Amino acid sequence: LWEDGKVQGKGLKAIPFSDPPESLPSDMVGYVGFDPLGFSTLFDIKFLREAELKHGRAAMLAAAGAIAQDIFTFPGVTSVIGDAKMTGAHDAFLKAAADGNPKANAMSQLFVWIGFFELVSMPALFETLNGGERAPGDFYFDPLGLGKGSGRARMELAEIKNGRLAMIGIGGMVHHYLLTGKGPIGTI
Amino acid sequence: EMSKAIPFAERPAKLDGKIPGDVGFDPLGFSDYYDLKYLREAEIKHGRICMLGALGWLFPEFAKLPQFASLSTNPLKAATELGPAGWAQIFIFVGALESFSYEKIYYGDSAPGDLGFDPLRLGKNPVSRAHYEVAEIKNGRLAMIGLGGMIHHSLLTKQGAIEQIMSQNFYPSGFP
Amino acid sequence: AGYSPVPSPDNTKETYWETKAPSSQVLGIGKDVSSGNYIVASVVAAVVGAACTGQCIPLTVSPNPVFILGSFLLPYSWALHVAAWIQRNNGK
Amino acid sequence: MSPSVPFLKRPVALDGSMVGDVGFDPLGLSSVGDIKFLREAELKHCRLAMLAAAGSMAQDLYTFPGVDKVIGDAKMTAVHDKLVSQGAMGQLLVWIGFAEVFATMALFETLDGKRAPGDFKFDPLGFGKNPEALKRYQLAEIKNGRLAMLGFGGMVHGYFVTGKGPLELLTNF
Ligand code: CLA
Ligand code: KC2
Ligand SMILES: CC1=C(C#C/C(C)=C/C=C/C(C)=C/C=C/C=C(C)/C=C/C=C(\C)C#CC2=C(C)C[C@@H](O)CC2(C)C)C(C)(C)C[C@H](O)C1
Ligand SMILES: CC1=C(C#C/C(C)=C/C=C/C(C)=C/C=C/C=C(C)/C=C/C=C(\C)C#CC2=C(C)C[C@@H](O)CC2(C)C)C(C)(C)C[C@H](O)C1
Ligand SMILES: CC1=C(C#C/C(C)=C/C=C/C(C)=C/C=C/C=C(C)/C=C/C=C(C)/C=C/C2=C(C)CCCC2(C)C)C(C)(C)C[C@H](O)C1
Ligand SMILES: CC1=CCCC(C)(C)[C@H]1/C=C/C(C)=C/C=C/C(C)=C/C=C/C=C(C)/C=C/C=C(C)/C=C/C1=C(C)CCCC1(C)C
Ligand SMILES: CC1=CCCC(C)(C)[C@H]1/C=C/C(C)=C/C=C/C(C)=C/C=C/C=C(C)/C=C/C=C(C)/C=C/C1=C(C)CCCC1(C)C
Repeated sequence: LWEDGKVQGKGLKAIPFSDPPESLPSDMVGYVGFDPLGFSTLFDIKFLREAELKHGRAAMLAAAGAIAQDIFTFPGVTSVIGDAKMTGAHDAFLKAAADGNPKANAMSQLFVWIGFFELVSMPALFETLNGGERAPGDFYFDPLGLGKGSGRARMELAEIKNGRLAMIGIGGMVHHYLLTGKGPIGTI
Repeated sequence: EMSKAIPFAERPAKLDGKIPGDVGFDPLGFSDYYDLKYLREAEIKHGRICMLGALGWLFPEFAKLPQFASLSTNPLKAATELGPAGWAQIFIFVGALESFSYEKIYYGDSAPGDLGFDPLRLGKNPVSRAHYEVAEIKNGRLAMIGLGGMIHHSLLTKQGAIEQIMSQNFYPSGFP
Repeated sequence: AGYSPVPSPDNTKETYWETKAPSSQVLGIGKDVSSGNYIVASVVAAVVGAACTGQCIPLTVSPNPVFILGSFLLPYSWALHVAAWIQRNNGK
Repeated sequence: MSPSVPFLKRPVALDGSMVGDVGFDPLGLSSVGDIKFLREAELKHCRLAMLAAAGSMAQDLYTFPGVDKVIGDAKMTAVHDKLVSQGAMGQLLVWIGFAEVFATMALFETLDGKRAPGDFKFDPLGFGKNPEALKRYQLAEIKNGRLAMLGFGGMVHGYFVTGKGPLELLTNF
């Protein structure tokens, strides 16, 4: 579904009255012609696309995880964090870590490993910005071989669109928790 | 031959009126000695600094960020109150911004004050661009004057600008 | 003109420069390090050194050796970012 | 390139020549310094760490006569601390320091190009002659040494968390 003329790229213009910035490339997946505040002019589009894909992946994981945590919690986590939902669970795990319960180091482990991956992948971002072969977001992680050949077009556009939707959705989820105190399911 | 600003004096040789914001005003002849492009860039930077400074001298008197609600409406007192860490972060932000200016001045040639910051694409129309260039220079000059006055008024009265106006203690009692 | 030749250590190269940046032989063992590597190193060193310094500012009578060691990364970060600038303007 | 990390360029210093070279240097630590020095260090650490892992397991299983009286219930780093007072660790340090002075001479030769990193010409039983064998045994040595570095780290830190030696830990958990 690259559909360079229907769903992304070429004359696609989100805002009919104002044309997009010259810097924004049509070849990039997910180009609806949207950059009113001209961020692409200020910053490298490679950096911005890396940031967009990273944010979308993190937010997609966060939304799916909020739903999963609200509907199911592993055997035993209730013992260590009582009943906690969303960011409450994060705070509860950190609290128990401070309290001295060795079982509550989940967030520390998550940080260690995610930061390890980020630290070892940072050179990938620098190489991309230095005109390297790597595209902004591709980490060459396609074990199952799901996105291969024809699917790549739709897979990439679907990734970006689902990631943007998840970026919005996780924000909605977190703020609904901050107000109601409920989960993504309780509210609905 | 004759200066626009001072009709009874000869036009400064370097100031031919082509550059933005030029009315032939150079009674002491800075342009003859110092590099005119450097002077123009310095003027533009000072004007931008003072435009932001004049806006921020009065904005806290109307609204404050919830984190800094306790800080005084007096800008100088708020500066004293902020603390080293926040000032250090502001300094790092300003230095990161000024790295680009360093590159453009010492290792590049460009229109004075051109750092490539035009995200909203308001400078593409040449006529609007000329008006905006002169407007930036003149608003910067006015902000320089106004912010100097504001700093001295805050020194004297130990109050914000709007507070001083409302209390009408316009007149000094001596040195602080 | 009759002075004896001045002995210099082995593998002594010419580091004099009038270019925009030194020749990357100035960086010695780190001459082949990337500019991105230097940037990341400088940022990480700055953060870690500042944190380890803050963990020792009210110095006690038993400071942590690891915090003392890491506090030396703030001075290190300066040289790292200087090297980053040198390595960005020398082609890397 | 970089077969190991497929999204990063192949490390410039690493050309794939050395045994166990999968183009793994994400942080670019081979660009700084001499790769011969790093290989000497890696093989030193490999051999030391795998000796250490086998020693941890073997101390957990068996202890020489009369050592139980000296060390009590100590395990791992506690045994270290206990026997530094006795003097065993001091004697080990003296003899290892002798060997390491001679290894210093060896490293200086390596940096000059005379000596291959990690080669001390120690082959009493004569295992490595079939050039093919040595070529396999070199890969096996590197891989086992890396696995052993990780294993000894895990053993020591499991002792830290629990206070139990490797196999004693594994039995009960
Ligand atoms: C935007 C510009 C501006 C504005 C609106 C104000 C406004 C104010 N200033 Mg001033 N001030 C400014 C800039 C400004 N200042 C600058 C740039 C400085 C220097 C850094 C000062 C330094 C300053 C001090 C030191 C003090 C003030 C004070 C004041 C207040 C009382 C003024 C007063 O008593 O006037 C009276 C006006 C005069 C005495 C006029 C000057 C006398 C000569 C003879 C006028 C000549 C006229 C002539 C035609 C001008 C053009 C000639 C040329 C073309 C050849 C008032 C709120 C006072 C204050 O707030 O005290 C608490 C105060 O003490 N200001
Ligand atoms: C096979 C080789 C061998 C090794 C490699 C070895 C190593 C160490 C180390 C390591 C660094 C220590 C620290 C240590 C310490 C003690 N050994 Mg020991 N030992 C070996 C052999 C024997 C034998 C045959 C005997 C013996 C003993 C003791 C006693 C006595 C305590 C007491 O009687 O109060 C103490 C304190 C005697 C004993 O009592 O054994 C029942 C005894 O006969 N060991 N021994
Ligand atoms: C570059 C660019 C952009 C931009 C932009 C921005 C953010 C532009 C911002 C411009 C600003 C904030 C200009 C402020 C000027 C303030 C002045 C002239 C104050 C004068 C005060 C005086 C004379 C006074 C006084 C007084 C004194 C001294 C004493 C008192 O008793 C009385 C009184 C109060 C009267 C955007 C981001 C849109 C992108 C786009 O692509 C282009
Ligand atoms: C070269 C040479 C020779 C020689 C020789 C010699 C003496 C060679 C000796 C070689 C040795 C001792 C190799 C040891 C390797 C150990 C490994 C890989 C351990 C891994 C542990 C792991 C993964 C673990 C773990 C674990 C962790 C972390 C958690 C723990 O709770 C437990 C658990 C177990 C689960 C000879 C003598 C033949 C002569 C020849 O002429 C020259
Ligand atoms: C874990 C943790 C926490 C946390 C947290 C987290 C995870 C916080 C996450 C916050 C997030 C994800 C906020 C997102 C806000 C999104 C907005 C406002 C989008 C607006 C879009 C608009 C207006 C679009 C407009 C329009 C545009 C542009 C285009 C087209 C049309 C339309 C779409 C309508 C805390 C903070 C609770 C603390 C705790 O101790 C630890
Ligand atoms: C560092 C430090 C130390 C102690 C104080 C404080 C804590 C605030 C802190 C910071 C201080 C700062 C930032 C001070 C800055 C001072 C400033 C900006 C002073 C400004 C002075 C401006 C003056 C005269 C302007 C005079 C203008 C005149 C005649 C104009 C007359 C004219 C007229 C009327 C007609 C046309 C011709 C011409 C010549 C243009
Ligand atoms: C072992 C041995 C036996 C016989 C002969 C032989 C020469 C071989 C000898 C070898 C000895 C050796 C190798 C000794 C080495 C010792 C060394 C390197 C000691 C170093 C000590 C340094 C120390 C504490 C530094 C502490 C620094 C501090 C608080 C700094 C303070 C601060 C920090 C960190 C941050 C905020 C500002 C503030 C408060 C000033």
